Amino acid sequence: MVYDKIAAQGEVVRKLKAEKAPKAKVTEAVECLLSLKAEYKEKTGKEYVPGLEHHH
Repeated sequence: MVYDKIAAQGEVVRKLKAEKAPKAKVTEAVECLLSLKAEYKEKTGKEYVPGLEHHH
């Protein structure tokens, strides 16, 4: 029950927006979250759910 790249940079932005960062980067990660998760879909979450994944 783990997700590499998707979590990898997923948290990167999560930390950025937490410590106050640019939206451009936060959304950038949001994408890697939706994109990477789609690549992931191994056998745990299927299109893993990181945190943002294009959160509104």
